[PDB]
Amino acid sequence: TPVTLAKVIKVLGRTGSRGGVTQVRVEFLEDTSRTIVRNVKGPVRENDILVLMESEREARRLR
Amino acid sequence: AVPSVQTFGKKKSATAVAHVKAGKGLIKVNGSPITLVEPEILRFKVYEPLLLVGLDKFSNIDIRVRVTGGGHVSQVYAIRQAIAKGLVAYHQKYVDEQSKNELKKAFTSYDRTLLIADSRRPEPKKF
Amino acid sequence: SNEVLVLRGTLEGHNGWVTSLATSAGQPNLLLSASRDKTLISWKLTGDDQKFGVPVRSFKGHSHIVQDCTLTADGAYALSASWDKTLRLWDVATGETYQRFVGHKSDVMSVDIDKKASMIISGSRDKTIKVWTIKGQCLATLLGHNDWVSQVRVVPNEKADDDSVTIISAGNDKMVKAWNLNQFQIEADFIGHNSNINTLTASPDGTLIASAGKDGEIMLWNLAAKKAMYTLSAQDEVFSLAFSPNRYWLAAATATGIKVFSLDPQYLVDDLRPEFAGYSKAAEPHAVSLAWSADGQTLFAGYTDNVIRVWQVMTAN
Amino acid sequence: QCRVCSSHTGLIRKYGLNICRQCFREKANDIGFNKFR
Amino acid sequence: FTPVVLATPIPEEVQQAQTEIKLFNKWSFEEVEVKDASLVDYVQVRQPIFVAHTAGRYANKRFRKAQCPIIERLTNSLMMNGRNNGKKLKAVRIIKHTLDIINVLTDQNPIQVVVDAITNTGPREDTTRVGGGGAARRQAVDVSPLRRVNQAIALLTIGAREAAFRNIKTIAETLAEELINAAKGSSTSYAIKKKDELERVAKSNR
Amino acid sequence: IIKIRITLTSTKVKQLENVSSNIVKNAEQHNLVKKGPVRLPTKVLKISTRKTPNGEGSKTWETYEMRIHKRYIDLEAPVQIVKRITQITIEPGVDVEVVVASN
RNA sequence: AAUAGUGGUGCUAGCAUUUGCUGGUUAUCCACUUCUUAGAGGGACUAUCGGUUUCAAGCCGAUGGAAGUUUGAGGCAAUAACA
Repeated sequence: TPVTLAKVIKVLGRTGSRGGVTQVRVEFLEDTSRTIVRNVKGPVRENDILVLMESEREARRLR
Repeated sequence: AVPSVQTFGKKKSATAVAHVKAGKGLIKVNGSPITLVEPEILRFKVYEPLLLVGLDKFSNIDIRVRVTGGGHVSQVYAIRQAIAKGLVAYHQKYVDEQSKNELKKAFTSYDRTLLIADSRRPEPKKF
Repeated sequence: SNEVLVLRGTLEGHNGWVTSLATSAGQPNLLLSASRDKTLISWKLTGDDQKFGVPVRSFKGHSHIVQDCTLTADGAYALSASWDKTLRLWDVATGETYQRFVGHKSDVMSVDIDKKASMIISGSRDKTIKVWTIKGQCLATLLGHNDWVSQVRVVPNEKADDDSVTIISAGNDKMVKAWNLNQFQIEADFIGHNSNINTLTASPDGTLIASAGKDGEIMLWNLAAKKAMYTLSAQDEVFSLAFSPNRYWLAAATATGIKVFSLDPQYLVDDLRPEFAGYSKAAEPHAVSLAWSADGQTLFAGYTDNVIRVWQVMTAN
Repeated sequence: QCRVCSSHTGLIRKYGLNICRQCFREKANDIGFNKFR
Repeated sequence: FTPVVLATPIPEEVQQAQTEIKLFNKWSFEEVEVKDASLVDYVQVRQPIFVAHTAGRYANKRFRKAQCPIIERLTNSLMMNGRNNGKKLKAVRIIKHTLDIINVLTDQNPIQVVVDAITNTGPREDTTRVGGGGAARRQAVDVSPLRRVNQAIALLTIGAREAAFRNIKTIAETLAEELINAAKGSSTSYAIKKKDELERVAKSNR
Repeated sequence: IIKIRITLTSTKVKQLENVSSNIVKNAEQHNLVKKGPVRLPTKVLKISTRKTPNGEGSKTWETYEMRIHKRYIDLEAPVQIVKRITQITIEPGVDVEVVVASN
């Protein structure tokens, strides 16, 4: 299966109608030069492992 | 005369005084052996101070504890507060400190609330 | 050739800061140690360059910071001066103290014992000086200062007990006064320190009196001429002091390390400066109390992070 | 009894003082009751 | 191993391997098993346990929440409605009557059958919990791992209540078959077949 | 020359440690046998009453308090020693009692 | 501290008995305050280190600590049309 093994680097801020989701900076482990953001929902901190499917199609920002 | 000390342990207004004496080794919970406490599921919570250091240091001891107060659940927590801190008074009056700290480190590595009781009292309502 | 001091051990038995260590003249195998954390700890000097073994006793009897501990030459008893107006007469075997004291209004700051074992002097932070019996009775209060007091010292009477005992005090009014016991009187007024006097010790001969305060003004005094021979500027803050018992080396415990001098001439042998880890460099730990051997061949140093290190006086190569 | 201030009900029968509670709030000081918590 | 005696007549069977580094009265913690890279950090609290009951202080900062044991967590979730709020002693009776009925069902480690089970049931994708501002839509989103474990365990639990509501079978009979169903990827249990269809429409919406 | 017992149950705690001090003062200047002032658990009074004269408005209440402290001393003395000193330790708000119970 | 409690000395019953573990109560008497109650004081200040920020006010971790969410909860505090 196409796994996407990811590691959060920097936290940026909550965004949303309620701020229920958070935009962070995440890194890919298998390619350590992948600077990309991700709209992760939940309590987040440094140094987490992020399962993921759609490796490219992601909203860079929200209203 | 005999080496003898007193400790006590509390949880949620439930006290448990302890009398330490020296002898073949009898552990008396309010006039009964310790292997008969009625919350049968929590029977091993009282075994935890004994089953951390080995069954060795007790052919020279005698333990009589008695409790008041609390419910049927807190008194299980109260007895193992006074018992576990009851053993160190030998080793802080008679036996040396290197023997003291090795089990001091052994207890508080496993349970901070085996030595220090909790601090979570209740609260008044609609006032 | 010279006294180099290599690291010989490390003690970890406290969680305050140490306040006074104490060695026995008779027994060379133990160390009395007091600290800020309301504890008294007596050690076992297991000579080993990996550690020193056993803190053989603990003494749970007080309620606040203790300041200075003293004992006998052979190691028979022990005394303690904690901040809550309390003085305790300890044994050395069991832990059982004898009698508490009701005599002051402040922190009892410094005490001392005569070698004849009859009187115990006490200077406390309520600008008064008190003397006590062996059973612990009041004899006479003593006034004269107007600021606090830090250290009081009895003279080493090495002249075969020729009725010569006198008490020298480290006040807080930039003042160093000398107090007789046999006639109960002021003896000499020492003038010259410009700030808060921090520590004073005299020579092991009882002849050369050193005094040094907050500015780092090591002002030497004599026992009889009582003059300002040496006025050393330690250019720092010094906390406590150190005299080699057998040799003629006088040392000081500054906040910036550990400095040592010879009597004559002026030999800055070493700076005893230990090593730490993990610090922004405005945060290096430093010692406040230090002590010699019974033969001046080992030196102890307790620090703020509860480490007590030891060295040995071997010759320089 | 009806003591004073349009009350014969809500009397404080406890502690044997028998005061209409409308006329207790203004008399509870000099009896020696005071609120603290 | 050398059963010493006291003036208390102590039974030997609480001293055989319990004085040895095996801790729990019937199982151990040598069996460490990592399946996902997310679970490597916090779920298997490497500490001993005997009864799975203590007064944890984890509810006053959201990451001390992680350090409580897994077995303690599942018992906490058994207080479900206005009949079992506070019957913790009832719950631990249920749980210690379930590992026995696990291992007699042709397997090797009763604590293993749940730690692999939550690997499947941590939902890798998600919807969003927003309408969208009139257009009640569902946009691109993913889940934090510490949030992932929370809903992972809880949906396994709630299926067992109606599985044991009003039918002859007991709770321990439900929790047996549910977790071994949850142990593999079968989607035959309600503990699985409601998290799956969440993820399938999440493969649509985004 | 009889064992006696004194009680004092007052409500001004500052004006009960002056009285209990001068009780043990003049007894010890005559050095009688005594046992120290045993201090009992205090008693509090309370009455909840809602805070409106009429009834029209939101609802929470008051709570009033009154504190009673009580301590007592046992004593033995010749009667001429005690019958004078119990008449010079008066103070308003303070109650004094003598009990000579020797059953 | 017989208007709380244990610790013995006893009178005293069991006692597997055999050293022993449970009892015995007014007054058998003495010695005790840890638990208990109430006076007098003490103790925490965000302490000490690591990050972060105009390096400021502060906010996050950390180990110690009975206690580190204003330490937990209350009491007390007047501008106004409910005639």
